[PDB]
Amino acid sequence: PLMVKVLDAVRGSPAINVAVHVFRKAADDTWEPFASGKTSESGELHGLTTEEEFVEGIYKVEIDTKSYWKALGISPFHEHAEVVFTANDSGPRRYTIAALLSPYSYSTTAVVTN
Amino acid sequence: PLMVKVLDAVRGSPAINVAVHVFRKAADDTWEPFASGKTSESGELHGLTTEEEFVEGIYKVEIDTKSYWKALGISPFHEHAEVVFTANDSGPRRYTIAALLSPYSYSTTAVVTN
Amino acid sequence: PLMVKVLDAVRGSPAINVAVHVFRKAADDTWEPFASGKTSESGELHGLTTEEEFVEGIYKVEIDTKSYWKALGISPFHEHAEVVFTANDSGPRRYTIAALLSPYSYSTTAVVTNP
Amino acid sequence: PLMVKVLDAVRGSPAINVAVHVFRKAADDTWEPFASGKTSESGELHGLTTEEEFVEGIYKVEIDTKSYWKALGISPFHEHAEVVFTANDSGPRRYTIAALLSPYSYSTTAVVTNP
Ligand SMILES: Oc1c(Br)cc(-c2nc3ccccc3o2)cc1Br
Ligand SMILES: Oc1c(Br)cc(-c2nc3ccccc3o2)cc1Br
Repeated sequence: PLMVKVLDAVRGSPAINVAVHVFRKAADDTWEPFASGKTSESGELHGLTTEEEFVEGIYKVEIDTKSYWKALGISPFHEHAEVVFTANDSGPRRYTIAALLSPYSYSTTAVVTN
Repeated sequence: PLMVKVLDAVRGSPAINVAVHVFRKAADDTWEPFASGKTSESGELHGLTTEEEFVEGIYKVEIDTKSYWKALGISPFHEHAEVVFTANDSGPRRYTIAALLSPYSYSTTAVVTN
Repeated sequence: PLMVKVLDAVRGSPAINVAVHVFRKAADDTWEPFASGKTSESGELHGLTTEEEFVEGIYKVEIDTKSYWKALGISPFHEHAEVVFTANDSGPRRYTIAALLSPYSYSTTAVVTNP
Repeated sequence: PLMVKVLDAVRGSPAINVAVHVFRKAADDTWEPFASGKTSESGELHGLTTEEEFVEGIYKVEIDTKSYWKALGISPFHEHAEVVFTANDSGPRRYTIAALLSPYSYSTTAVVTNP
């Protein structure tokens, strides 16, 4: 139900081997680790969770953009990119969180489908 | 070698049934029709061309954003969105032109892979 | 030395009355409140800090996009937009944090100048 | 009534000395030159037109992004960024066309105000 895709606006390519961490907001308002992985050669990270585990709640997707740029020898602005959203069962069932990265900028969108 | 994908930033969805026209620049600098189609339910338009036909050159991808917004009952800013680029054989072989649409804004990127 | 500008990609307008909260990472790795305000009729928020107060550190600029969209009677995707960055680590700079908002998307950029 | 602002997402800076050409669609459906200029050290291009001259029409703002990137010694994807829109069809408005540039991507937005 959740896929993350990361793209590079400098090289015009998928952003490969980017660390991504997903958190769920707990009842005490702390962020609890939920899922993580590294983007593939296509810039995508599949298999983070299952329908059963991905209950309604507030989730945070943290993308380690700083390490990505540093590996390329480029000095970046942001410590990371954070995407925070509510999963809602009323809405469609599959969520794609996409991020387009530049050293001093990023764009993110959600594609939510049934 | 060429795919076009269009996304909607207002609804968080693929932009479905969007007309897309591709042109190649001719030797007299006019734009000659090359390929066209309508995005699918996934927001993607596949099958525009073949490796044989897609020779080095300057290409224009025109996306009929105004009709898309009007069909949704939303007043848009742009007449259309234009993406103009050189296809170069030195670079990687497959080109994805992606566009993220809002009524008064759009973002575009190229994902170019081998 | 810190300005925040917010635009609305649906209306083609400044995003007015957007709440913005800035935090600085403390010695104990917690986010300490640093400054806050609301965007003006131009979509800009000036006067958050001074060059004396805006020392080296890791800062988080949280833009309350959800509250913005709800109030235009609209249900958006994100809770907020957060921008996290190290500032002033090579001496004082001036920072503009710009954000362009849609209900299911935002884009952010920084303009960093040396006075 | 027409301003163009261009930012650089690689450098985190205004995009300076970017050439901008504006066209208006003529009665015969050709693009007629309307105005042109270069962005300043702030990334802004003011003074393109007057409210008298900037009548109703379909306008194209062409931003010469390729020439910008080449000159920073860099090979970019797009030939230019073009923004095409109807203007002043409900009377005079003020238009800001903003563009945020990367070598393989750009984003553009409009801010339209009623004076
Ligand atoms: O499967 C995808 C998805 Br999901 C998002 C994008 C995408 N996300 C974007 C954000 C700003 C500009 C262009 C963008 O393209 C591209 C491809 Br290909
Ligand atoms: O005075 C401006 C204007 Br107009 C637009 C922008 C701007 N345009 C943007 C497009 C995408 C992401 C961030 C953006 O910021 C910034 C400033 Br500062």
